[PDB]
Amino acid sequence: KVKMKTKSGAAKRFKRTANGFKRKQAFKSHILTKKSSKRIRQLRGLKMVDKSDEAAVRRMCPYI
Amino acid sequence: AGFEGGQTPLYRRLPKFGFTSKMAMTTAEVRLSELNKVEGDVISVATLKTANIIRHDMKRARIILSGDVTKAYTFQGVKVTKGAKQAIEAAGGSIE
RNA sequence: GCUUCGGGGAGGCGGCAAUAUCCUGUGAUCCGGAGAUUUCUGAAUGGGGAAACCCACUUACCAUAAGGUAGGUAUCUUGUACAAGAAGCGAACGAGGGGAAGUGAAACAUCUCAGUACCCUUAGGAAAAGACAUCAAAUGAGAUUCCCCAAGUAGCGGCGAGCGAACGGGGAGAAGCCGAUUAAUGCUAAUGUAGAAGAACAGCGUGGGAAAGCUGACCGUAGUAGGUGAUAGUCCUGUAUUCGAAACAUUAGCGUUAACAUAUUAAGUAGGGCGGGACACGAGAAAUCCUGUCUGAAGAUGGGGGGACCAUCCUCCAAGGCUAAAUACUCCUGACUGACCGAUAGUGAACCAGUACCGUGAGGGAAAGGCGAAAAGAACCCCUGUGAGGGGAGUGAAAUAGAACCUGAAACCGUGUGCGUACAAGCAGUAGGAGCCUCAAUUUAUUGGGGUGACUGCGUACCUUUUGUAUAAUGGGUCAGCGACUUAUAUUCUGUAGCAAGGUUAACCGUUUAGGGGAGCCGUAGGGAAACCGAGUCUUAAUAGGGCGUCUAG
RNA sequence: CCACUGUCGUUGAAAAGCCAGGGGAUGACUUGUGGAUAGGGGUGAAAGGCUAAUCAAACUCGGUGACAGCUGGUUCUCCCCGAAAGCUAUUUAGGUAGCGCCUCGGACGAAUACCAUUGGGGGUAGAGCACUGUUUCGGCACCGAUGCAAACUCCGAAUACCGAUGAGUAAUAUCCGGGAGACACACGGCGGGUGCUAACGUCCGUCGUGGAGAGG
RNA sequence: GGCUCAAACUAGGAGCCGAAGCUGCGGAUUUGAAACUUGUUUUCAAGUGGUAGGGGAGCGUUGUGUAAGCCUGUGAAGGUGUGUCGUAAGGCAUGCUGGAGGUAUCACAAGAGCGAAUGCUGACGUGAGUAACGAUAAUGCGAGUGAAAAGCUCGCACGCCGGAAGAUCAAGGGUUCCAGUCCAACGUUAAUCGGGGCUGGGUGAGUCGACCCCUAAGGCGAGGCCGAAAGGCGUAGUCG
RNA sequence: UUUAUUAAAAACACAGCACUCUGCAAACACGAAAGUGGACGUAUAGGGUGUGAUGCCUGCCCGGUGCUGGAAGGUUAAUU
RNA sequence: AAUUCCUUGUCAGGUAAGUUCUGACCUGCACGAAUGGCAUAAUGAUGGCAGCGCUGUCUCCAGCAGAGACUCAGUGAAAUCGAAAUCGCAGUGAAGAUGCUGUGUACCCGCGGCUAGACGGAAAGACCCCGUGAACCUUUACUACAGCUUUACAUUGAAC
RNA sequence: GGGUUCUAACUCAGGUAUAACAAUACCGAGGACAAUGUAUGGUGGGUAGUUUGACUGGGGCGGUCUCCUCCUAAAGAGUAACGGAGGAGUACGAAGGUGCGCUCAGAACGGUCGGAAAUCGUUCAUAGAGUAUAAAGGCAAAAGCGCGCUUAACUGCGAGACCCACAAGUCGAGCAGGUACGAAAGUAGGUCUUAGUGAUCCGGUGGUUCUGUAUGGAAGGGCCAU
Repeated sequence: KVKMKTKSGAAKRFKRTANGFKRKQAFKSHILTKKSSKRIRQLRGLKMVDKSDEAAVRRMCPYI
Repeated sequence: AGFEGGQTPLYRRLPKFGFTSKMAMTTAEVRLSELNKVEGDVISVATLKTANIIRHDMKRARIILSGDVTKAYTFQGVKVTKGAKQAIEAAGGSIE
């Protein structure tokens, strides 16, 4: 039967936590010599998805 | 879904990360409170499947401290956390 | 329309659509089975051809004239110049050979659309597939097909748009063989194709007519059927129930016959290079399958697979053939149903519709139902042209039910009555307001209802679109009818109800909204990429710090 | 057989004609009958001509209910509330998305608004020449008189903004979630840029009104 | 309009007019508040302009159950008036028409509401009794018939064509041909007339044409060649 | 000759001229191929292109891009 | 100049007067030799200019003839159209008013003419812009493919 | 590792028979060529599918598009125009850290070449200089200028704030570890600050037990850095 489809590229970017979604940060893939060690430190790891982006993330990933 | 008027969308601005494990899809966590659906005293993977606690395609199960047990149980082939283990042996069970 | 075998029992010679001659108990019409006849065209088949036509040849016979009767004469395939087939048409579903684009990606080329539309070949009641050179990795299972899950998961993917499994679980059905083939023939049983019987209501009042009203009965294994002059279990046809077949068909069982088939374990095969295709899988780290090209084994001391690849282990034996069911579908036959339509609806088509009409053609493609219960469809008279049309008469319950006929709306056009209106400037009304006219009460011009509206104040339509419209911006000649937020599934939130740390089954089974079916799903725990750990966990050398969680209702 | 000129006709007698004239009229002529070439194809003494009143790609059917950020339309009633025409981004600019603004529900409860008193930072209006410039006169670049400036300041308000305390009044503020709409704004004041201190001009800021508001 | 010790202007002053503002009176309604407490009642306070839009409460229509009910020939639905009731959508009653059906209530489901879309179909308006009546070759009159004669028939006269507007065919059409009869519609008027309606009749071949024999272009084409399939080509021939 | 239906011309064609291709299973064209046209022709022929009776005539440029000839060198595919 | 922008170039001719015409000059924006140059008899419903003749082309229109128009009888369209009790002017106003303000004028209804307005009718402007619209055409835009061509393998062999 | 020859594959749109077309046989001419299949390079508007931006006092043309400084900007922030003016797309292992030390520009006077201006001496001199660079704001504890030693231009992080639709961006005391300088208290996570920049996907590299499709590996993937 027909079902809602997940946006698979968004499911590759967002994961379910208890009260929201987690994600990695941008600006860490390349050209990193010029960036300060503070930015390299702090752009590492997870952030939460912003509450303004949360409805879009729920629309894109309706099963995770 | 996923469109912001032509600006590169959020999911495409962020990076992909992680990989999917196949072990996680056959590991199941079992709560102490669900144990009342077990028929008998032995708590094994087969018995957890019979009680419909875990899916029949699960290969292994973990017992965690979520509720509380009411009777003595015997655990054979399931991993039990430290809190769940002390609750089991406080309620008179055993782990092997 | 002819014969016959059955049925049936009084009418009948199909409809518009009657009339005439007639037929029918010596059994008609009618219904069912079988048979005979069956022009010409069309696969069209003797040759040709502008379909329904032209022209033949030949065998036997008859005629004696210029013909007649009965045949034979297409092509291709398979068998010994001879016999048997085929051909064409026609719903959907199957299998196969070819295979788009619009569209989506907010452009577009990879990709999508989609292996879809379409073209082409060819079956059968189904087809295809099918018995492991299959999966699995668990304590292993055990062909194919279909359904519910697994799961919008794992993956694939300008990692975009999208595409999208499998393992395994629950079911339906189960089967494995070496001919599970086809076609006749005969018995046996059943069915079908016409039929037969089939209960029980009277009186009174109303009414054109009773089935409705009142009173009192009766049948019921038959009471919500269709009709009948209004609404009938007892008026008719029916229904419940019980039943018939000379003949032929079909289905199953047994026996016989004749046609075909009947491998014996599989080499130009597996594998490989190159180019493509299929696999959810777009070359990707790409297994597996197919093959255009070029090659090319081992051959049970062997070989295939287990997603690059190697080792170990497990499993299975390709290069022979077959095989029911569960599954797909409706041109159709029967029965039954519908919170489906009711004449602008429902089929395009309720009616002489794939018609009229339009087009060279392929093709497109309408409109159009209703008197009355019964035609009792208006004898006759009158006006008129022996016309139309009408008025009497008559029929009918009703004729403004009179055939263009039920009802008979609106736009639109008349006729009659009342009031107003020919010195006055504009969205035509509204708020006042004199007069006149008309009905009803009232003791008699006084009110109240109705029509009209001199005169006065105010007052530039509606819709849409806009910053803003009387706008000289859009749209509408008017009326009547029709005409636009739906449906299926997924998902989220809210309400409500049942259950509640639990809730709920799906497919299926079922004597079927019950009951069963727990597979599965959601909730009950999170952290982390993951291993892993767990009220914690991740990062870190850190027990520090910090992140995300804990600190209940689904 | 043609079609050069003009009138007429243009809801025509005619979806290309009539009338008066005009050209060729033994030729690369005209014409009958049959046949051939078919759609990205044909045919073309070449005009993209013609291919059945259809041609820069015929017609019919099918894909097909193509797509349409565009235009139009969108049908019963009453009650409550009630916008925006901004910011950011955008192959974006008349589309859309997040935020702002509306509504509904829930949580919370004064954390909000007004005013009084009070703690702050400022470089504007004004003003001024101390700097950067610019300017006139006198004496001799310097002295003295005298002006001016968005990108000058030795100075410097009012308002505004950010805090504190306190009364009274008030259908506050904030957060979580369901549903939006809107992202063409217009004018009148105020402060400016632009223009010409033009514009019912244009671009900002701020207030009011319209939008979406009748009444005088 | 008109206005001059103003009906102008300056400065005062006092009255009055003036809005859907405010007050008075009556009524409805949203929210909140003290209570027999779900609109059970009496009030009180603050509100009640509105597009996009959000929220709330209802009306009507078709259909299903309720309903083998209830109503209905002592008159259903529908149509057309009137009265009456509700904030509204709308309800109810009743006269006339109509002639056979309808549907309370509460649920339930929708092909559920139309003025616009240069919407679709039918009908009917305005323009308007207006333009036009189709070659400017042309008609006049006497008789006849007839309900009726400019148009038909007959007659006399007149006019037009006459390398046609006469005659024979082919193509194409298909009965239009001839007679009798009729005039509704058709004929751009009338019609007694007609290529209109109806009913009858009419087409005669060895020599005319076709058929037939023969072939052109060009088709089809045993075998044959080519091509995924479909098909394309082609020889002998066979058509044309 | 032409824009059937607003353009008849100075546009197209034309005899004539040039360049170039083509040795015959020709080049070239249709076609998937078979089969065709070219042509039952044969370089005085056939195709393509330009120009356009006739008279007088037609200058310079081979840098670019084509075409033709050449191959010393550099680069260079599958393949191996 | 079918080519010249400046430009009606200059000079000459033709006319009373000539942005056109003819001749010439050369300062050729921006001629030129087979995308042929310069000429050229004949020819052309070809272009420009000039004359004779001739005229209602005109000054300047008059008269007449036929067919309509007009009236009567018969038959009987059209597009358009929200509804109309549908006047001028100066203002106003979504900015050019029958409809709004003020004011002027005007008794009600035809017929023949007329076309100044009703931003009159007709055709969802073709100009212009816009749309991540279409088509067809072009090329040393991109990406492909047909065709042509190269080599390797196969068909495919032997000897020196 | 090439040519020459041969014939037997293959070719003939040659002749002779087979009625004809075709095929077949023979003869003749070619001949391992040609031709065709697969693969491959070139060429290829012959044909197909498409693209060919936006802003803009209409569009085109021109200009512009990201970042920094000043003004516009109305004394908090922010605030537009195809408004007025300028810069950036780097540099530097010292021009970074620390400890220590120092003070500039100009003018006048004196002094060999030597002046208007070189170097030297004196006196005035809050900066009229410098600050790697545009501008603004800053700068004496100098943030300006020298010398010694050095690698804190560290690793793990970070209470808390600014700014902000998001994605981003900015500042940051403090804590742990390892240091550099200083006698020490201490200072140091680059540079006086504000420009010197580019998400994701994809691919490469240095690491890492995380995963590893029967199992052990491996491939591939993940995580950290680039």
